[PDB]
Amino acid sequence: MKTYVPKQVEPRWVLIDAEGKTLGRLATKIATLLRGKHRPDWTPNVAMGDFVVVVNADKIRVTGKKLEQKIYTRYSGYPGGLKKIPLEKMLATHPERVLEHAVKGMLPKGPLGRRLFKRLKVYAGPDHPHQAQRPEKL
Amino acid sequence: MFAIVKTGGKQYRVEPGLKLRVEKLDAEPGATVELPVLLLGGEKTVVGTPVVEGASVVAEVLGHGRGKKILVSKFKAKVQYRRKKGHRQPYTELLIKEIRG
Amino acid sequence: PRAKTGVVRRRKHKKILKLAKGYWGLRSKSFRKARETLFAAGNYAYAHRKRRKRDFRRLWIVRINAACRQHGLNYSTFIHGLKKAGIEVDRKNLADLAVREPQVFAELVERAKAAQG
Amino acid sequence: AKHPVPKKKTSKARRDARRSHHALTPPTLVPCPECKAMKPPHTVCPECGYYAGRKVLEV
Amino acid sequence: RGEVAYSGRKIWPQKHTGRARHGDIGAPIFVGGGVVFGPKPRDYSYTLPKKVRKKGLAMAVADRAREGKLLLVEAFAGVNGKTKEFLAWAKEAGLDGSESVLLVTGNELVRRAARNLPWVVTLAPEGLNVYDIVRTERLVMDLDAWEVFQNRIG
Amino acid sequence: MEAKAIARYVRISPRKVRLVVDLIRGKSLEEARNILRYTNKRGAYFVAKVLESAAANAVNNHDMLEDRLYVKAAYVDEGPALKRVLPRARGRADIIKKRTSHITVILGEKHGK
RNA sequence: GGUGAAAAGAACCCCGGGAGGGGAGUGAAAUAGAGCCUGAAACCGUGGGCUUACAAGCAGUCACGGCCCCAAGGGGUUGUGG
RNA sequence: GCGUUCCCGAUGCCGAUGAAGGCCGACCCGCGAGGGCGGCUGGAGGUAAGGGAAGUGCGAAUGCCGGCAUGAGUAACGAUAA
Ligand SMILES: [Mg+2]
Ligand SMILES: [Mg+2]
Ligand SMILES: [Mg+2]
Ligand SMILES: [Mg+2]
Ligand SMILES: [Mg+2]
Ligand SMILES: [Mg+2]
Ligand SMILES: [Mg+2]
Ligand SMILES: [Mg+2]
Ligand SMILES: [Mg+2]
Ligand SMILES: [Mg+2]
Ligand SMILES: [Mg+2]
Ligand SMILES: [Mg+2]
Ligand SMILES: [Mg+2]
Ligand SMILES: [Mg+2]
Ligand SMILES: [Mg+2]
Ligand SMILES: [Mg+2]
Ligand SMILES: [Mg+2]
Ligand SMILES: [Mg+2]
Ligand SMILES: [Mg+2]
Ligand SMILES: [Mg+2]
Ligand SMILES: [Mg+2]
Ligand SMILES: [Mg+2]
Ligand SMILES: [Mg+2]
Ligand SMILES: [Mg+2]
Ligand SMILES: [Mg+2]
Ligand SMILES: [Mg+2]
Ligand SMILES: [Mg+2]
Ligand SMILES: [Mg+2]
Ligand SMILES: [Mg+2]
Ligand SMILES: [Mg+2]
Ligand SMILES: [Mg+2]
Ligand SMILES: [Mg+2]
Ligand SMILES: [Mg+2]
Ligand SMILES: [Mg+2]
Ligand SMILES: [Mg+2]
Ligand SMILES: [Mg+2]
Ligand SMILES: [Mg+2]
Ligand SMILES: [Mg+2]
Ligand SMILES: [Mg+2]
Ligand SMILES: [Mg+2]
Ligand SMILES: [Mg+2]
Ligand SMILES: [Mg+2]
Ligand SMILES: [Mg+2]
Ligand SMILES: [Mg+2]
Ligand SMILES: [Mg+2]
Ligand SMILES: [Mg+2]
Ligand SMILES: [Mg+2]
Ligand SMILES: [Mg+2]
Ligand SMILES: [Mg+2]
Repeated sequence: MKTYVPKQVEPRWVLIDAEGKTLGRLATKIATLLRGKHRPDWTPNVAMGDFVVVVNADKIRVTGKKLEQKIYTRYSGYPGGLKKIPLEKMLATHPERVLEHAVKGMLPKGPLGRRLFKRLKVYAGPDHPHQAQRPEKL
Repeated sequence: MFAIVKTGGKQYRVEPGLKLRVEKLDAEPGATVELPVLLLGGEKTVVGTPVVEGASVVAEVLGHGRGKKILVSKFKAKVQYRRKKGHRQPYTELLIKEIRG
Repeated sequence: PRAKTGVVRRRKHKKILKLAKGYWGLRSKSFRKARETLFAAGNYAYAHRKRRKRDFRRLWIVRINAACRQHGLNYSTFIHGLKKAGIEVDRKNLADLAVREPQVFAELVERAKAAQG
Repeated sequence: AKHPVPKKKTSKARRDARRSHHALTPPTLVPCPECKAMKPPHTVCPECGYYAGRKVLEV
Repeated sequence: RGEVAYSGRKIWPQKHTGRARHGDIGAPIFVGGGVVFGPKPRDYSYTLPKKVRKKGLAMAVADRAREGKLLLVEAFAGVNGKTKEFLAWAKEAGLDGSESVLLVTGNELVRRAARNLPWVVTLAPEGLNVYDIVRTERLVMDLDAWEVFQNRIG
Repeated sequence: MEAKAIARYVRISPRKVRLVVDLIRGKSLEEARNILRYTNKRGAYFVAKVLESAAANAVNNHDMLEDRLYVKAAYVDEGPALKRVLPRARGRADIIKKRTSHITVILGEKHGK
């Protein structure tokens, strides 16, 4: 008989930004990071993983054209309208989300993935006025 | 010291003195000694070398104060008008006492 | 001779009830709401003991992989590096080395890529 | 016995759950002058009474 | 069902009451109702093959004798039906009352003698039967008796 | 220590009095008195009386001394209900249940340091 | 339909208009006190333990982790995850 | 194969040093139906081996009888002559 359990770790954050990347192609890696999928002391039920921080938001490439080609229905008020929003908008009118959303649909659906999304901390920087230990990853 | 022996199609890593279930063995009596194969020395100041099935002769010395144990269970298959609660599996356990490496 | 139901039943039920103690509502207060439950509970356990097995199969791979990925290699490559090398060992499970005594693992990795020189 | 009707016995849960707001509220009484007894605020209780106003009987 | 003492009226209109459909309160699913397959007074006898009825008494006497518990008596000092006298007899007769004794004799006086001993089954000779034989641990009978039993098959 | 009361077969629905009762669960005998004294319900007059007697007992019978006692605990149980027929429209007729209650109250001594 | 072997069926005091109770007392027994043996289940309560107010469910099952009564184990509960 | 009632075994054997039934238990024994053990309750019956007999096993028949729930502290409280 065996067992393989980890005690109370210590959230080892990460500061990051590759605005030269394609969100998604990036987001994944971020998500992968979020939940401790890289750190070999796994426990899908625990909630241990990097406290990922992304700076210098946007500036993100995005392959082919999403000049209103990428729509964000996401919003369905309730009476008769399902308000749609193209990329351009979010970029101009407060971006960040752009990447945020990309991360949500990569993190699991439970109160955990919900909790994990609480880790991610993206800003439209550069500048992450919120850290005491940014371990910028490459 | 470390070590990884295989028994009952299953392989465990043992130390210098301990054990649990392992599965019925013709080691008929309780106070008896048996030696199961080994798979990775243990890295300690004594070694740390594995290899192809590590059949390097060396093995683990195991005694064992056992007696075919069992355990609750209850296996109730059930379809539909088909019920078969007709199952109690306790599974025979075989307690061992790992000695030396 | 008239054989009354007498006791029989009551007992026949107390049994099933005990079995279903701690359940939700009538689910654990009804000689039958209980039954119906204990049924699901039936396969559930059974079907799961089958899952649990292959549950850890996966539960480990992650470790292995998310462990030997630190030494620049795929769990995919890794494994193969062993099969074609020789190692009816490690037992996706016993790759618990990747955690406890990671140096034991190290040699393995290097051992791995070896077979693929 | 007619048109709209309960579609399910209400669970002992949601039953009590519905009563959460049933708890009674203690009345509000106060010292009261003369007698060290109790009376509710802004009230003339039949014992000592009031001043300039009648009540029961005293001396 | 019909054996019961209720009316035959049809308790309910049968079609627009929601209530289950029903006959008379005599219906066996009505508590008060009549039993379905209850027991009816019936006989249980049958005619066991004579040639067997006897070959059976044979194995009876037999067994008991093979175990040496068979005893053909003759000397009976017991008179005017007296428990004492009988008990006395058996004593020196080799029957202290340890094993059950099937006593069979054409002597009603002896009959009375043990007619009351808890460890004895007194039975006229013509009444011999595998049950009682088997029922008791020791068979003891008058010579006369053993003859008739023999006459019953030589 | 503790003084009991219990007044069975009162004739008022349990649910109904349980209310006045929870209103005094664990309190100074001195206070509860006032409370019930001005609690507008019918249970009052019932739980009143009882609680008042638990007091009596407490003293007269268990020498506990009024001043130091309160409401250790109290509660109410269903009694055997009286079924009654209620003529319903179109000759339906229903059975109304005049429920009944068992009010128990147990005093106790507060402290002594 | 069934108090108890026997009415010995609850004097007297206390609360209360009564009913009911609390002591006292009878009895082997009063959770044998009177539609009173035994008294199951549904159902209504009081007290205690674990547990819940960002989360979506045939109500369970598998797995780890935490809290509460005995200790290379077990029970009870259940926070996530499957 | 397991249980229920009954008869033979019984002028027997258990039984107030507590039967039957009930309420608990993480014990033991059976693949299972069940069978034992132990602890509280109960207070007078029970019934081995091995056999024989049946009114012999319930979750559903808008089943039947009884009890208790839900709706619900909701509608109502029976002429608006006060
Ligand atoms: Mg926007
Ligand atoms: Mg076994
Ligand atoms: Mg079955
Ligand atoms: Mg039946
Ligand atoms: Mg299913
Ligand atoms: Mg595998
Ligand atoms: Mg409740
Ligand atoms: Mg007729
Ligand atoms: Mg008639
Ligand atoms: Mg007709
Ligand atoms: Mg209908
Ligand atoms: Mg009748
Ligand atoms: Mg009849
Ligand atoms: Mg003839
Ligand atoms: Mg006789
Ligand atoms: Mg005879
Ligand atoms: Mg007073
Ligand atoms: Mg009306
Ligand atoms: Mg009319
Ligand atoms: Mg009596
Ligand atoms: Mg009694
Ligand atoms: Mg009673
Ligand atoms: Mg009696
Ligand atoms: Mg009870
Ligand atoms: Mg509580
Ligand atoms: Mg939450
Ligand atoms: Mg929200
Ligand atoms: Mg919360
Ligand atoms: Mg929830
Ligand atoms: Mg569901
Ligand atoms: Mg669980
Ligand atoms: Mg779950
Ligand atoms: Mg009978
Ligand atoms: Mg006789
Ligand atoms: Mg005896
Ligand atoms: Mg019986
Ligand atoms: Mg108990
Ligand atoms: Mg017992
Ligand atoms: Mg008993
Ligand atoms: Mg038998
Ligand atoms: Mg039989
Ligand atoms: Mg029948
Ligand atoms: Mg049925
Ligand atoms: Mg209907
Ligand atoms: Mg009914
Ligand atoms: Mg109703
Ligand atoms: Mg309503
Ligand atoms: Mg309303
Ligand atoms: Mg109204």
